[PDB]
Amino acid sequence: YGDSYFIDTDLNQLKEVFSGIKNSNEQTPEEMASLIADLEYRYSWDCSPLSMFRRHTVYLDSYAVINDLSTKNEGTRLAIKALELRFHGAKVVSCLAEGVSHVIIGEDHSRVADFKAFRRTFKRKFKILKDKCELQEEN
Amino acid sequence: MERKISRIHLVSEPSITHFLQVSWEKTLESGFVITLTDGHSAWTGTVSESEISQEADDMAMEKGKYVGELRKALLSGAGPADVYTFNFSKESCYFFFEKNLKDVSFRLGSFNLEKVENPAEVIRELICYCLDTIAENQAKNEHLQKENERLLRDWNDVQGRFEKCVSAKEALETDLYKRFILVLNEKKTKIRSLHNKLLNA
Amino acid sequence: QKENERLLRDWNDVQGRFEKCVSAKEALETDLYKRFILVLNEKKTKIRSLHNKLLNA
Repeated sequence: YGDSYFIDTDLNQLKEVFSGIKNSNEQTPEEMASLIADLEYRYSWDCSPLSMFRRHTVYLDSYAVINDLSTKNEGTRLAIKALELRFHGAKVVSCLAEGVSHVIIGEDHSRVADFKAFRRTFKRKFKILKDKCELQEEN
Repeated sequence: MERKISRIHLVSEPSITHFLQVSWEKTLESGFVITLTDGHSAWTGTVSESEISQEADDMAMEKGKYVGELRKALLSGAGPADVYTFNFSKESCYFFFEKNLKDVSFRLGSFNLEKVENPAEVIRELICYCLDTIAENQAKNEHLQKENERLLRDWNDVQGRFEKCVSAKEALETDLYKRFILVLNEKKTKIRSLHNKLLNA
Repeated sequence: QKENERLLRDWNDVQGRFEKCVSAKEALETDLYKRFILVLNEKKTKIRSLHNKLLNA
């Protein structure tokens, strides 16, 4: 590819090798999400400012009833929350799940009732909320 | 049918005016109920038909203009381009409106009003209608204000997050660039070292 | 009501461009990570072969 096996790389040759490699975005977002997560763990690349809304372990309420993936009501920013949930590196999850570790009250703050009602089904508690600051507590 | 809050102030008396409670037939050229009240007496009324062609030879308008003429005579004030007399013949319980154009005056249609007393109840109904429509308009006002400010804050938040994301895509691009560069540099260092090790016999 | 509609459309267009920029970031990160993964796989195979030949020595 032009990427040597002995002489080190720079920005220019890395970009040229990458572009020479075929454009590679066709798989499901979650498989490559896990791949990015694993590479960040192995290579200490979790330090990216983008690392908390696109790949792994965050919960939210994007629906008037959770476990009901079909209800949608205007009057809040559920769409914007979904649009954000695909950016930094925490997984799009707004369904009753057990293995999820992060629960975050959404911009639709009226669903604190729903958040807590399905929190009983959850094994993780809600934190006092604060990329990482719209209404969030992943710390 | 429909009541409308429109007071065509009668030149003959100020204590009575034709409020609009129009029960319009197939056309306003046809009869409909107009109730004018005093507080001491009330009067409904209907318009006699055919009163359209009387101006047809007079000013030579076109058909259907009588419908708009009647509607704007019923609504508050006179016609924007049609002269009307706003009064009431209490003696005969009758209303009339004018129509003049092209250098000659003429007499438009008229209301053959019918006297129905007890102005108290009809005035109560009219003022209740006023209060209720004010209340519904205020409710629409406050709802529109709420949704407007909600979309305002939504717009501000999405602007902020969009700016964050447009900076961040290139930020992570360059970060991943340098990260891959250094990782592959270390891989090449390992390859060089292993080559040197293999060089030995 | 007019202010409501104009702010609705402003929020909608900025959320749409937010969609566009977020998706562009996703695609760019996907490309970068995938191409780097392929290069790193080549590097690791080369390192493995070097280990094999050094063992054969």
